[PDB]
Amino acid sequence: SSRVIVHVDLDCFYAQVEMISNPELKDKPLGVQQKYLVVTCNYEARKLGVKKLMNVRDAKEKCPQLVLVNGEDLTRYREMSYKVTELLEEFSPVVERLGFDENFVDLTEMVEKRLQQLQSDELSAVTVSGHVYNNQSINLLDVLHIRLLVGSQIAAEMREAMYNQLGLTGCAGVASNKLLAKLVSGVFKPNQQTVLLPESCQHLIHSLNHIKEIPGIGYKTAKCLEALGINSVRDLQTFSPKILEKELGISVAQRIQKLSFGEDNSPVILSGPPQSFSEEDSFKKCSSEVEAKNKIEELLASLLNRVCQDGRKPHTVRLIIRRYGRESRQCPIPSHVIQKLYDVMTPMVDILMKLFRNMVNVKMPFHLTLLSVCFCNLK
DNA sequence: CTGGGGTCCT
DNA sequence: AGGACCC
Ligand SMILES: Nc1ccn([C@H]2C[C@H](O)[C@@H](COP(=O)(O)NP(=O)(O)OP(=O)(O)O)O2)c(=O)n1
Ligand SMILES: [Mn+2]
Ligand SMILES: [Mn+2]
Repeated sequence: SSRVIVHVDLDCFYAQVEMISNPELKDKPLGVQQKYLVVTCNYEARKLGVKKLMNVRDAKEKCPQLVLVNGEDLTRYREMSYKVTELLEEFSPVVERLGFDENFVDLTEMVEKRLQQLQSDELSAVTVSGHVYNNQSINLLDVLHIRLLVGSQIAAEMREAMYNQLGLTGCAGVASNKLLAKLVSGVFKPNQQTVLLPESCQHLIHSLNHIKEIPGIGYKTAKCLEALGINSVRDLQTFSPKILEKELGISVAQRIQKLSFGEDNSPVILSGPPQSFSEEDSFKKCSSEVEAKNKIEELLASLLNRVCQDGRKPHTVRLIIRRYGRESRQCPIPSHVIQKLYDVMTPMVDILMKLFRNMVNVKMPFHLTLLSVCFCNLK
């Protein structure tokens, strides 16, 4: 049976968070910077040619009057992200997160209830909320069109509630599966919404100019396909199943070829509480071991506060480094430390330092470009 | 001048 | 422990 799925992506998420805190940034072009990367920027900046994930120098060069704010601490962004997720969970309990600013909600049950409440007179009165992709004509006698229109109404209610209770704006897309909702949400940006009626699905899927634009096909998979003369959605649709499996494996091939047709049987999973907490630090150089112990101390402090806040306990710790391509060592967290979660710091530092020395030899000079710590295996 | 996070699979 | 993917 056919579902109704909604996808929500927040507008310039980090930048919008910053503009809420410091309204003086509301009308100036704003970029959010982590080290040498303008990770996002408000739409004023995008008018002047700034783009997401530009270099700082490319951003200032394409817009010298750009105002930069540091986004290396994701605390406020994370808080807001979960405020949005909890808000959406009021509508339907089952909400799936995709990173910090995107959410999927399966509206099927809700839509059915709303239709059950309706009589025959108002069925003619049902109207779309927001955009209809490709200006496709609505057939009120088509039940799928009716249900998707109801989904557009619920989506507008969600966006409005996000603005009224969280001051956040974003785009939504309503479709029959997660792939099509996520693809259709970004058609009209920012702070708009689009519904995709079934007849336009193929159109939407062929509007893409390369397969990498499909969620599920990343850099590596895209490269492997590029090497096979596959450059369009149709090249992947029309490629031979057997050859594709032989090159990419069975599961990957079948799934991504199903995606090239706009098909997504995957359900909306409940994300719930985080499966892991982590902190990262990048830098130009780290070669003094006591420097590394200081960085790990710093990461550990914040991680400890966050773990304390959740009220859940991690049963595993990891340490990740990058050498001047990424490597990690993990180990379980001793039970008495877990219970104490007391100067839990010093034992944690000792453990993570033993892992560090397992990874890298202090006797030989070394050059590390990233130190990250992860508390996972939460219970 | 290539961040700082996350998920699940193998 | 690493690898693929997502933002
Ligand atoms: N590679 C990435 C992608 C996103 N992000 C963060 C910064 C973004 O503000 C936030 C949301 O990512 P995004 O939706 O891809 N772009 P953003 O929401 O900023 O603007 P829109 O174009 O979506 O309106 O995740 C990141 O830190 N590193
Ligand atoms: Mn966004
Ligand atoms: Mn996003």
